Amino acid sequence: TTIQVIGAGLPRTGTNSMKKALEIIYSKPCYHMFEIIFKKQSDISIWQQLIDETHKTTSDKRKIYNGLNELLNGYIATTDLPSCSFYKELMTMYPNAKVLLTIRDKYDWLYSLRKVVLPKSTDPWKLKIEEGDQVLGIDSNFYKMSEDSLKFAFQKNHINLDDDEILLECYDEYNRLVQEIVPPERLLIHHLGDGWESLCQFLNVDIPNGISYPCANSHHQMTQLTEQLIKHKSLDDIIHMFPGLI
Ligand SMILES: Nc1ncnc2c1ncn2[C@@H]1O[C@H](COP(=O)(O)O)[C@@H](OP(=O)(O)O)[C@H]1O
Repeated sequence: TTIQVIGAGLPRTGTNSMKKALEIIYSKPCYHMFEIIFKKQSDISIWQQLIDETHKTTSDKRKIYNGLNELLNGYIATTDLPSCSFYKELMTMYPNAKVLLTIRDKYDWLYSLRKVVLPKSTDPWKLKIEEGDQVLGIDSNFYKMSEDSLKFAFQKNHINLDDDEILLECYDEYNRLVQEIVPPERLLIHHLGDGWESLCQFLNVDIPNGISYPCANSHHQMTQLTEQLIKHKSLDDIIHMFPGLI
């Protein structure tokens, strides 16, 4: 099994739903941030090494190609951070892989990002996220890798992550750049709510009969999850409250 589909869309653009969508179409695993968090946290350090490699004056691109290949082995596809930030490299490694850009209203995206992935440094909620994630064994290593992958995406060394205006403009710039770099035939722009049709057409498959297009990982669902991890201090004790999430 090798990479058939590259997810270039940013966090909070429906990437988990897209992961579950492709897992239905291909009947093979798709990589995602949640793969790291819930199954393979050992991958965090690997991604960090690759991200840090990009910041060198002369980056070892074969080091990155090889590391990407080891991480994504046995996966048919990948979405969300940190793999989205490497969509250029992935396209090179897998010249036949198609590219998906999941996208949405820029204002709804920033709000989602703030609530789940990248709170302002002075937001009390940020402390709650960290507290809840500690139950999962997630700490500063994940947050740094996560933030670093996002800055690599936005191609910024020094950037003020607490400035909403910068984030909003980076978002537009990132999405524009994807469309510019990826040949049209090799790219599908999938807006939230688009469902099965364009995706299945683009991958030359039938629409999966009797199965609804996944709708997972809402920020309301994420807030509840953080709150329940704090309250019960155990994932397994509470997982039955979050079907279809992992
Ligand atoms: N089928 C669908 N239709 C509409 N929105 C969807 C969707 N699937 C996922 N989403 C939204 O996409 C976001 C999750 O993105 P990701 O999986 O990359 O983290 C969430 O946004 P909100 O936080 O606004 O609820 C989630 O609600």
